[PDB]
Amino acid sequence: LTVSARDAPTKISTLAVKVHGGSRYATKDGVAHLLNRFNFQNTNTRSALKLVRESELLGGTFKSTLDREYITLKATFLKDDLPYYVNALADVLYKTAFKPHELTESVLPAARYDYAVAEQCPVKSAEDQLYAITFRKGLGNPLLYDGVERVSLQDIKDFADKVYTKENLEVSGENVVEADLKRFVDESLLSTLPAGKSLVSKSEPKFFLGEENRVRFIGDSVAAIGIPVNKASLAQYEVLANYLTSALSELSGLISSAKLDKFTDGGLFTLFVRDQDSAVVSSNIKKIVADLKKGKDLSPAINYTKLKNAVQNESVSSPIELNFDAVKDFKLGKFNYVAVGDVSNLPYLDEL
Amino acid sequence: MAFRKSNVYLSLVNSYIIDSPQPSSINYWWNMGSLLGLCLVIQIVTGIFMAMHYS
Amino acid sequence: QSFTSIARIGDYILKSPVLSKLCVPVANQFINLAGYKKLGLKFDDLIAEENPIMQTALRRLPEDESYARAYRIIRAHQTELTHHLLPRNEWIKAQEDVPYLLPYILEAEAAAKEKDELDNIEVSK
Amino acid sequence: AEVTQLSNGIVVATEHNPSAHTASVGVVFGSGAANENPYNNGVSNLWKNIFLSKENSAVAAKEGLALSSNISRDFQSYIVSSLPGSTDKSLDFLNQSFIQQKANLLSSSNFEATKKSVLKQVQDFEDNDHPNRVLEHLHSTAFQNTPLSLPTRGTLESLENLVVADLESFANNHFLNSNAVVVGTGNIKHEDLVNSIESKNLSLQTGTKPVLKKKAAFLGSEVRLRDDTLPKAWISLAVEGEPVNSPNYFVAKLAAQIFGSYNAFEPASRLQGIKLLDNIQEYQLCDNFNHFSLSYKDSGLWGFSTATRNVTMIDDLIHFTLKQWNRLTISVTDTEVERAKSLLKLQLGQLYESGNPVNDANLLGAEVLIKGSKLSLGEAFKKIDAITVKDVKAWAGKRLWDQDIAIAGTGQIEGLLDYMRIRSDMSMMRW
Ligand code: HEM
Ligand SMILES: COc1c(O)c(C)c(C/C=C(\C)CC/C=C(\C)CC/C=C(/C)CC/C=C(\C)CC/C=C(\C)CCC=C(C)C)c(O)c1OC
Repeated sequence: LTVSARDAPTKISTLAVKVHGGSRYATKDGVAHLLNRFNFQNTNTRSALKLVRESELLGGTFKSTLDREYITLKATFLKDDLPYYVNALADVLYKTAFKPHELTESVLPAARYDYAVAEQCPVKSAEDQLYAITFRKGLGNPLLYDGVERVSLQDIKDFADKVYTKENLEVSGENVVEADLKRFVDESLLSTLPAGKSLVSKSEPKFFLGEENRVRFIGDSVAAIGIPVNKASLAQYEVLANYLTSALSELSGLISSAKLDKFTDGGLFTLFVRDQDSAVVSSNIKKIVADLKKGKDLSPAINYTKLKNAVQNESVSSPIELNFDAVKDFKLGKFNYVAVGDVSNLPYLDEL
Repeated sequence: MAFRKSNVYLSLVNSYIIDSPQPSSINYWWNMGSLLGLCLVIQIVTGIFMAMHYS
Repeated sequence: QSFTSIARIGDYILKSPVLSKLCVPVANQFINLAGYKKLGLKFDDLIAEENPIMQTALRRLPEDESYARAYRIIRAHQTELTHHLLPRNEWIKAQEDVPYLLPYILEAEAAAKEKDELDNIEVSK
Repeated sequence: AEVTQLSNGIVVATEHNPSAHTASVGVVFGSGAANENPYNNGVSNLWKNIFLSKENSAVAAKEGLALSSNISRDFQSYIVSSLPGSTDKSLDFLNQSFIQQKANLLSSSNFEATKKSVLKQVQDFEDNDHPNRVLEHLHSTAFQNTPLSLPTRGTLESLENLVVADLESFANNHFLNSNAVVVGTGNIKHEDLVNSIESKNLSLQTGTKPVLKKKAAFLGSEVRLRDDTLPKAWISLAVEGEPVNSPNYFVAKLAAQIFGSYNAFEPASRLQGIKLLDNIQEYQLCDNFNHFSLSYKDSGLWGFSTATRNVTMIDDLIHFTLKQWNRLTISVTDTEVERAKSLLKLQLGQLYESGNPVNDANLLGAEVLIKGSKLSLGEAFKKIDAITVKDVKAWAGKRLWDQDIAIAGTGQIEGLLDYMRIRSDMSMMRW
């Protein structure tokens, strides 16, 4: 029950309850998705309707985001109304009704729409395939619900029981007086939550290498590579991502995107090559694999990768910072590959 | 939907006289039909009032 | 009257140099007096479409010609309602007044006629 | 929450904030797409693109600087973000690109490579971004043959016929000193920045003023971009809104908050305290809609935009929406106004105070260029809370009631009725 904060002379505050319940720690496929979609529905004392109607008159909104690791219940509002939102978030975590009709009428439809939006973007279909092959069952768990395996109202309830505990969540209010925040948190239902265990395992995920997957898709073609990084070797990949996505690298205009997903026990580096026709996708990635195999860096973007990693003001609790000013060279060992789109006209792991 | 469309009686009026899609180019020669309905009304109304005094 | 029939008669006249030199000039003058070209239309745009043959034909028309027919028809209605003609430079030229829908119509009529023939074929033993 | 602004030879505007992690510096010119012509339309967007060209961008990346630019209607901006310590190195790159390299960026190899990119950029926009495409055409018809009609990204035909000389001609007529403001946001002090600026002299084209034009005007009209191959219908409809620095600037923005925005797929959105939702959800008249109060130097637009797959009921969508707007003149309630105040503050706050200095720069720059100062967030709230039902009614009775409208749409809009039918709904029959 870590209660962070940080005051300021601004008028908008933002409470947030991070909870370790993303797809990483999911009992059944998409259950974390359904629960995230179930947040802010009916509680035992306040209906979803009233919550919205009340918060609107006060001047604040709610939102529940899903990660591969987290489930964040954020609440943006006007500074002085702090107590209300603390108890609102408390209510959701402690007593959401979970009515069968809420499932069929609001949760399932909203989730079906989520899966539909993602089912049409080839990069995301790839990013999912990347996780599934590297981490064959940990972070490689399906992010969204798609119905491959049954998920009853009970399963969503059981999962909420495991994940919603004092020992598995962290309150974090931006632009809030830590004094009053800690006071209200303990004066609410947060402290009444049955503090269970934390599933944040320190042991490095057993990732695989030299794995590839090909998915036929109608639309833009996309070839992507994924590399499992170490807990300490992640700072170099961070500069690599910002190097490949900058005017410094010549091959920046040959890729669509490149990033490093930072977790609590490691990470994953991703590189995306997307284009209409398969010919341009084949050449552009085949060139990248060749240029990166004969890797180089010399740390020219040492200040740039440190500048770009600083604009992320919501991440003022980030891991290592000065690890950048150390290593300055990069190679390219074994990685994972995924071909999405015009498969019959796309490169294989071999010819790379 | 608008009441003129949902009501059982008004929808008839709406589909025939309000929202009825007309070809943009019809000329004044297409005004004779309404004139015929008007004629029918004038004949009926005047005839009933006269019938009141006719043997 | 079917287009197959109009084609039969029309082609017979077009092949014979006797009739071809006698009729065509008359037909050309008839077409100019018709005036549809001053509205931006091609003759084929004028064919009554509320029948299965014409629907089959319009369905088979390639996209580009379809969008073009649509613009010409809409432009004609707007001009007609304003009681004007298009500026001379916008009129359809004789080179453009091509029977673009005719081949699709003839093909559909033949297909239709064959079905009618086959549905009524007698058999002799 | 400090708005400091002083003038020496150039007008410097800053807004310091202790905790920030980064600092953004840039110059904002008092001229945008509204200053262009129908023929050189897209020159400003072109400038932005070379300023972010691989060459100029790599020079800043080595130094550890990030580039950002924004082309609007009334203004234009070039911003460089840096760490709080390199607040001086951003100014070196700024001057080096606007005086030294104001001839090196315009090379025949760089220009052609950039032109080829903005062409595929503007083309992609017209081919796929339907909601913004429609909103852009809304400005085009609403303000036809007037400055605000020109699209920010420029048109394909004016772009491909553009040359290096056009860039120069525009730059020498608008990138002047009297038509500029140096802005600094992040954490750096006002006195910290003004010194580094007043250090390096040299005026460079001082006393020179930009060319004048004709005042913008709203014309009730429409542009229909029918396309039956698109899976939806996207429409935008609006009346002449409020210009920035208008007494009703806030009354208008509040009025738009009353109807707000909507998303049929988001459970929470379907629950908002908006009366219009009772009408549109029964037969699901749309996938989404959003009201807005766009304000510019000379004028503005107040209306809404919407997207829908219910192509046979578009007339009900428009009808119910316009009946609700009629209410603003005759029956808007106290609680609707109060709900709007609270939500307007929340949104106005989330905009003015984000964790990104580049947004702050654009907001600060755009304001000081028009009114010579920036209204503090706390000052706005005082004005917002002071609005009464009587204010909204007086405003609506002048801007919405029986007033001309402007319409734009694309996709399957066969069901969008004629102009006069829509226009008639801008009022109600009464005894
Ligand atoms: C479309 C309908 C009608 C037509 C075309 C029509 C036509 C006529 C004609 C031609 C006459 C003789 C006019 C004359 O005096 O020279 C007449 C007379 C008469 N009609 Fe009709 N009529 C119609 C409907 C009606 C109706 C519904 C009544 C209702 C009772 C009616 C009642 C009479 C009467 C009472 C007379 C005798 C008075 C008179 O001469 O005008 N008519 N009608
Ligand atoms: C697609 O094309 C169209 C179109 O569809 C329509 C509808 C119209 C519009 C025109 C019309 C709808 C005309 C319709 C007319 C009729 C249906 C007339 C029917 C006739 C009647 C006589 C009605 C019956 C009347 C009565 C019972 C009343 C008489 C008696 C009374 C008042 C009682 C008197 C006694 C006492 C004691 C007071 C168009 O113009 C048109 O093309 C442009």
